[PDB]
Amino acid sequence: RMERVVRERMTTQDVEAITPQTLINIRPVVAAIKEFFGTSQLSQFMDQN
Amino acid sequence: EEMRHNELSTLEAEMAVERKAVEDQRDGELEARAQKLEADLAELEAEGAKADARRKVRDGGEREMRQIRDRAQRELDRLEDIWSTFTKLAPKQLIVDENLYRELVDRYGEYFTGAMGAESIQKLIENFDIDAEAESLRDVIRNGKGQK
Amino acid sequence: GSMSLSFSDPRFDDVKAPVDECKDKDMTYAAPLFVTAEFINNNTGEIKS
Amino acid sequence: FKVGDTVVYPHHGAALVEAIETRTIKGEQKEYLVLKVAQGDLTVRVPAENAEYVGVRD
DNA sequence: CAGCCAGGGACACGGCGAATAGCCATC
RNA sequence: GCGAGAGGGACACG
DNA sequence: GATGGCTATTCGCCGTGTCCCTCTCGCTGGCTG
Repeated sequence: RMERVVRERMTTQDVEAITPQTLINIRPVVAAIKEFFGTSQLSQFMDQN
Repeated sequence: EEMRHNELSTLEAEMAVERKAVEDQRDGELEARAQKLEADLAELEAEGAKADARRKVRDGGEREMRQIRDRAQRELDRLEDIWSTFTKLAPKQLIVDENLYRELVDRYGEYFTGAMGAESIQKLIENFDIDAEAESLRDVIRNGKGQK
Repeated sequence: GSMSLSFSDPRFDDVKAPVDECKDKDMTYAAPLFVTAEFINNNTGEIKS
Repeated sequence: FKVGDTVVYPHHGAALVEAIETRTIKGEQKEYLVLKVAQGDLTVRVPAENAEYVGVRD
């Protein structure tokens, strides 16, 4: 998803005037991590008694 | 269909004038083609050329004749489609090819009603006799047989 | 094909807070992730990291 | 441009050049000037032949 | 950037019922 | 004071 | 050659037990100062 976003915003941004820090949008990756660890069918609540 | 009945000859006669006019256009194109082929003839026979060269200019002119008369045939087919639709413009039927329908309505805006969408289904329901079709189905069940 | 972007050097920092502290304070026990980029240009030629 | 001389690379601005690298691409060793701006936090590497074309200047 | 707005495909089976597909018959 | 997901208990061997 | 008209094949639609306990999470994007 992040690669989709970065390649799409590459066109709009003018060349020789932008940086990878300005290209990479990290919201989708952290969102994917969060939605895996939370509310997923394998990140099960720990069964410790 | 009322208008349909009568126009069944007047509209066809005007349409037949269309057929004649477009066929005359076709044969005029073919005559121009034959004239340009005679051009090819004399030109190549004189213009420094090879035997097969003038053979092939003749062949190309023949091919041009062929494509002209073919286009004429295709537009004649299109005419036939218009007349087949209007003659067989039975109600409660589906007409594909939006371009076709536009042709009909601009040429035959009257003589029928056409629509598309839910409101078309509404109109079909309004102009639809329950008793007539019920009696028809009673006849079919009483007399028919099989899948029907 | 006028440019390209690449990644490398996946590095993990030390965890922000220890295990019991994270369990108590509703904090997710995570560590920051740092990845080095390389934004190569072709029309003019330069790589950005 | 020489090592240790502060240079202006637009649009970012001031930066400090670390060294000249001769890494090979297509079998040719290129004068890879490598330059760093603290604010941008970006390693700008360019051949010295086309340095003026990109616009880097003192 | 946030209040307040709003706008891209995976292991199931079994049975029932309708719409075709393919093939022999006749005008 | 709803939905999804996960785990779990109870359910004839003549 | 097309409508009838019979058998076969796809292809959708419908269904597939009851009761209870616990836990955790709940969609994404733009204007603008």
